[PDB]
Amino acid sequence: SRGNTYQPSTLKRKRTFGFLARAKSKQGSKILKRRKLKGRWFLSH
Amino acid sequence: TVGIARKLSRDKAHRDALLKNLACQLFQHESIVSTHAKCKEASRVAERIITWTKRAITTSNSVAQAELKSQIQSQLFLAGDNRKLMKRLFSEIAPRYLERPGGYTRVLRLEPRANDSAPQSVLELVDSPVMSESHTVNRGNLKMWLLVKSVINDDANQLPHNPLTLQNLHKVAKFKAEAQLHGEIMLIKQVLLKEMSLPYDEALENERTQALLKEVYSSSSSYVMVPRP
Amino acid sequence: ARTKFTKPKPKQPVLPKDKIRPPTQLTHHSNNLRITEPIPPTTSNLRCPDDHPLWQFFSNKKFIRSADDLPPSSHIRPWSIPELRHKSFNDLHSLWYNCLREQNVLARENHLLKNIVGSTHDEFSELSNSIRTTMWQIRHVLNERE
Amino acid sequence: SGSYQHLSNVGSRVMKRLGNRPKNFLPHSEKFIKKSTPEFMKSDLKEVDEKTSFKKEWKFIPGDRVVVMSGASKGNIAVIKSFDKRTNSFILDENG
Amino acid sequence: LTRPWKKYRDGELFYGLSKVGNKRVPLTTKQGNKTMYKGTRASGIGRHTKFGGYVIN
Amino acid sequence: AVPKKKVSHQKKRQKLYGPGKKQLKMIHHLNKCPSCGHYKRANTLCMYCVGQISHIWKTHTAKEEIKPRQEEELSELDQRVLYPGRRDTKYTKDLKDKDNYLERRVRTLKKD
RNA sequence: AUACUAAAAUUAAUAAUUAUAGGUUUUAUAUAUUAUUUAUAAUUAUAAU
RNA sequence: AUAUAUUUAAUAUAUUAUCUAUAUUAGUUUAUAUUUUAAUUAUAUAUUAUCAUAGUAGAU
RNA sequence: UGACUGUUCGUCAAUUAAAAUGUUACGUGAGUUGGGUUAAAUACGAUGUGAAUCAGUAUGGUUCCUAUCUGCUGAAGGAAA
RNA sequence: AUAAUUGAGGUCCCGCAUGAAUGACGUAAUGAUACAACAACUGUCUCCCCUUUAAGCUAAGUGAAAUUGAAAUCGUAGUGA
RNA sequence: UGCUGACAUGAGUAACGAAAAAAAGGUAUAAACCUUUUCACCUAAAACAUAAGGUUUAACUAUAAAAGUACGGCCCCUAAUUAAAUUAAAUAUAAAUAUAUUUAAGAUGGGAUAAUCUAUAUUAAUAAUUUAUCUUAAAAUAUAUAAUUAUAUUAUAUAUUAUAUAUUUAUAUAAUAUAAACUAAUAAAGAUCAGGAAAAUUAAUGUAUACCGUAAUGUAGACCGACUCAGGUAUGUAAGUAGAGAAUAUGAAGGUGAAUUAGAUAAUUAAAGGGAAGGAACUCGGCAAAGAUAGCUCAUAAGUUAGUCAAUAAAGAGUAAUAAGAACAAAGUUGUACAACUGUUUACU
RNA sequence: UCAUCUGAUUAAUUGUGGUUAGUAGUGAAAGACAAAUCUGGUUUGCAGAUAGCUGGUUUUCUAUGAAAUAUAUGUAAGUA
Ligand SMILES: [Mg+2]
Ligand SMILES: [Mg+2]
Ligand SMILES: [Mg+2]
Ligand SMILES: [Mg+2]
Ligand SMILES: [Mg+2]
Ligand SMILES: [Mg+2]
Ligand SMILES: [Mg+2]
Ligand SMILES: [Mg+2]
Ligand SMILES: [Mg+2]
Ligand SMILES: [Mg+2]
Ligand SMILES: [Mg+2]
Ligand SMILES: [Mg+2]
Ligand SMILES: [Mg+2]
Ligand SMILES: [Mg+2]
Ligand SMILES: [Mg+2]
Ligand SMILES: [Mg+2]
Ligand SMILES: [Mg+2]
Ligand SMILES: [Mg+2]
Ligand SMILES: [Mg+2]
Ligand SMILES: [Mg+2]
Ligand SMILES: [Mg+2]
Ligand SMILES: [Mg+2]
Ligand SMILES: [Mg+2]
Ligand SMILES: [Mg+2]
Ligand SMILES: [Mg+2]
Ligand SMILES: [Mg+2]
Ligand SMILES: [Mg+2]
Ligand SMILES: [Mg+2]
Ligand SMILES: [Mg+2]
Ligand SMILES: [Mg+2]
Ligand SMILES: [Mg+2]
Ligand SMILES: [Zn+2]
Repeated sequence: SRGNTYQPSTLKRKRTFGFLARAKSKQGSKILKRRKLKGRWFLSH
Repeated sequence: TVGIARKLSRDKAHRDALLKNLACQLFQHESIVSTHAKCKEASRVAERIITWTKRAITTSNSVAQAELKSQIQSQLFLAGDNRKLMKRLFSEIAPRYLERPGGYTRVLRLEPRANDSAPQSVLELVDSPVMSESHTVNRGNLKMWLLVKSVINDDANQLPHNPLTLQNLHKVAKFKAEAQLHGEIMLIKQVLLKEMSLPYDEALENERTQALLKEVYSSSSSYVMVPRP
Repeated sequence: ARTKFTKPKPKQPVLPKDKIRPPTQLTHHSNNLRITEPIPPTTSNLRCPDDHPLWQFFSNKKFIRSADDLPPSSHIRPWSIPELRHKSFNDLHSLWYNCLREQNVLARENHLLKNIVGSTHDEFSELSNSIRTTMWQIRHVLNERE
Repeated sequence: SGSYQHLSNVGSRVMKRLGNRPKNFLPHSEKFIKKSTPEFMKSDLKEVDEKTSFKKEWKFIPGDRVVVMSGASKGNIAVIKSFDKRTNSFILDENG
Repeated sequence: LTRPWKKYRDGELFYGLSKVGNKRVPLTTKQGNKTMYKGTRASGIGRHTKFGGYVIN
Repeated sequence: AVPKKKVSHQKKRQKLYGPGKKQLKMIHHLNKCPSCGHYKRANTLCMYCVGQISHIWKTHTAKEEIKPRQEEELSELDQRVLYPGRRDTKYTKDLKDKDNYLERRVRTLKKD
């Protein structure tokens, strides 16, 4: 039985999608800049 | 199995438990309110229990007595507030009905309950003593109280008593000493007066009661029946 | 599982009477103990000191400063910077501490007003703000002197 | 209430957004506000902002005497008892 | 019932007003694994030990 | 399984209010209560009178409110110190305002 | 008689006459022990489960 | 054991009512059981009830 | 009515007075089944250099529907008798 | 082998179009594999009956769905994209 | 089969999601909230502790309290791994970058001491893959005539008493004291699949003990499933009685009886129970449903690759049982085709 | 879901973290899985891709008013 694909764990989620993860890599930086340009309020977890 | 009793949307055991419980509660409290159907079945049980008790009290046969006792035990839950219920049945409850042949319980239709529309009823023991000492009144028989209230109302209005009311009174009397009945009525009446706004003159009230009793106690078409020509 | 067969083995020889030891403790209970109603602690047992330093969080001994018993903003004025400028360091320090103390008393009261009654009058808040202004002025003056 | 909001300032951005409502949608919020206040609290005059409100820069001062025109009591005389800063308005003794 | 004034089945939640919301929000001390230590600008006071203790300076 | 067409206003009306079965009847069966001349359903105890009786019974057969022995002579100040009254949650508050969600039996008219 | 309805029976309580369900009584049935018994009188007599 | 009346010379006897079949300690860590010790802390007593597919089976 | 076969058919067995031939979307899957039969897996024979293919063979293997109207089976209410 | 066998097992060999690591051939064990036979047991069936519970039905409370050109939406024969 | 909004139709229809409730009183306000009693349901759980998770849901704003020892984090130490980080010229490459090498980060692991309660700081000197604990031996208890037979005991885990040495506090000794389970620590040792990495001692001088987690929910109405969704979700304790067991029955204690009730129980459906005479005549096909004459101890052929493989063989016996009489484990024999076998596969035909 | 059935000391099951994927990884191999399903995901962009195909293209009144033949066409649903 599918449907329950997101299996929350705070550690994994901060480590993968978190602000610090984004800011550490060049690709991540691009993403953050993109979100800033769009004016998103929340740049990442 | 089919058509011997109500089913009440419960499987056997549960139904049995319910009915026994209801009987026990009735014995405890003298009067209870529930759904009509439940009441109707509960009465059947309760009446049977009462009769068994009576038989136990009466019959000389030791064997029979024992058997009846056993049956009574089976038909109850003697645990919490029903722990002394066995004693109560023999000592207090059963004696009231020694002369009365069946009809120990009375079911009275109420209004269907608002939320569910389920038809409700009062189930109660018939001749329950209305006056406990060190207490004033008892949580007794509703019908009697209602009758008394009706009588009071009539008196207030200065109207004659309805024939139906009189009939009811007569019924109440049948298995009741006169003096005792009078006393009971008096006890009820004062309380009722207190509850209501109406005033209370003792002697007058007593006189009225006496009058009511007297009529009750000492008893007193277009179609012509004719033989075949 | 238990079945038609079932030979239940006995417990033990329970060491023959003579072999046992005497129990280390003999007399145990008081086989006569009553369950009495509890005995709630009373404040009469205390002697709450009058000059207790925690009274310093209230104006006088009073839960709330009444609207009448507050200093009205017509009378009260915050300290000026220039005026402060000619004040000793020690004195300034003292003033600051006094201000802080006042704020604390206001602060508690303000909290009470907000959280419980849920009032929006904010006189206390205003007072606190005024005090804060004075404090900041003092700070500025201190910096400036240096 | 029962909040602890007073002790903190959180959701600062959100507060700013809700505090600095664009002025062309000010009618909206104000209407709602009007709807949700009793008759004795509410006043017909429009509020002025912290920048728009003046501080003197008033043409009058509480205490002095004043004539009121163009109202129901036009041509009235009254002592101006106090001012309401937010609204840039005066409250007049017993009259007006 | 959960709450007796709501008898009938409405669009009401067991608690609160909406299950969903912005999850991308600064996390506090209360959330996370056992190992997640946030801290509150309270202790740059002493020094941690080799063994787990804390020696104040 | 499924309607072939939108059911016309007429047709639905006649299905609903057309037949007798689906209509509410008038409760003809109702009469005076012997104790107080108010309306009541036939073959049924008056709901007011019975209620009154029940109330009286309750008053008489009231159980003794078992008040603790200590708290009766417990100083007001002391009480305050001990048991300070907290703020109740929203849910609790809601529960408390029973009048909002709970119904008291209505009284009938007087029969003539 | 019956999904709900409809059908059919009763709603007697006074000068008479009419039992609808529950109960109550009756005999009967069902169970499974019972004459080594129960009931009445004084281990004995009579009636019988 | 307690409560309530009785007799006795508060105490004891007996009557009525209510409540009670516990609990603590030993036997080398733990848990359970047994037996001892403590305590008023019980019946190879009559009768029930619940659950086990209506617990299962024989009749009905 | 049976044995055989997915079989309708057909070959037998036992009967029967007889075991007639059709039409009804070769009646009837919003009535049932899904054995045959046109999917995905796999194998065998054959064809193709090969992917793969077959008027082949074999094992496995997926649709669901609370009934608005007609209609029909019952049961009522209204009605002009 | 069955009363009766297009199924099963054995054997015969015009192998339409077997065959040796695309392995050939017989065997023990194993297999929720796929065919078949016997025993036992049964509502699978002859042939259905009864009983229980949850639904269905009625009363109260809440309250969907696909669908929908508009409908004042009968039968038959004929007609006709 | 336009798009958005509004409003219809089906329709006051289906459904309201695993189900045990009753009374009295709160409250002449209650099927649904609370309390009491009765009854039931879960109980190697629907309980009690917890991990993760999350709109704080909690017994709440007057709120979840730690120097640490059968308390966790941080901290020290590393694993797997990660790191526009680090060597005229580390090496390579259209750019982005990639690479080995150092340095740092990185728990799911390791980390002194301690109720006869314990001190981590500063300075100076020079471990464990799995698995078993048998046999023997020793001594003990009874029969029989030192030696034989039969039986249990045998490495550790305290308390009490009596002794000898330092002086009631210490040391060592002797004697006394149940069962079957479990735990930890000890020693010894069998298998092949050969079983982590990383941070010294003494002396002197010291110590005022930081920060954060802590509610409740957690086989669920409080997580992941669009829903207060019969699904998914990690760990420990899991009263007795019984039994080989965490099987199965009960259930002491605790918890729970629910966002639908009340009646009625037509046809009909689901999930059960029973069924005379037949016994596969059903059907594609015994599908489905029946069907167990010990679960302990004996006894068990052909065939065979020699493995009680076949085998839990079928049949059969011992103990129990003479027709009335729990639940759960346990459902036959044989032939053929295909594939040696245990495994893996199309999450959803 | 219920019943029934299979493995149940191992090529076992499982927690916590990590690595490998979009010409592309993982795969006891089923084109199976790579966030409700892939003979190759998703998102943003190229982008108003292209469509000899389907559908759609909104007031009125007046006058005139056809064709479905021939030829050619990778042409026969088109176009000259
Ligand atoms: Mg999702
Ligand atoms: Mg990565
Ligand atoms: Mg959620
Ligand atoms: Mg947490
Ligand atoms: Mg008669
Ligand atoms: Mg149970
Ligand atoms: Mg059809
Ligand atoms: Mg059709
Ligand atoms: Mg299969
Ligand atoms: Mg081969
Ligand atoms: Mg296998
Ligand atoms: Mg309804
Ligand atoms: Mg349109
Ligand atoms: Mg319908
Ligand atoms: Mg219906
Ligand atoms: Mg329904
Ligand atoms: Mg429910
Ligand atoms: Mg109530
Ligand atoms: Mg147990
Ligand atoms: Mg818990
Ligand atoms: Mg490190
Ligand atoms: Mg759920
Ligand atoms: Mg056939
Ligand atoms: Mg056949
Ligand atoms: Mg089995
Ligand atoms: Mg195989
Ligand atoms: Mg993993
Ligand atoms: Mg393929
Ligand atoms: Mg695979
Ligand atoms: Mg023309
Ligand atoms: Mg074309
Ligand atoms: Zn009345």
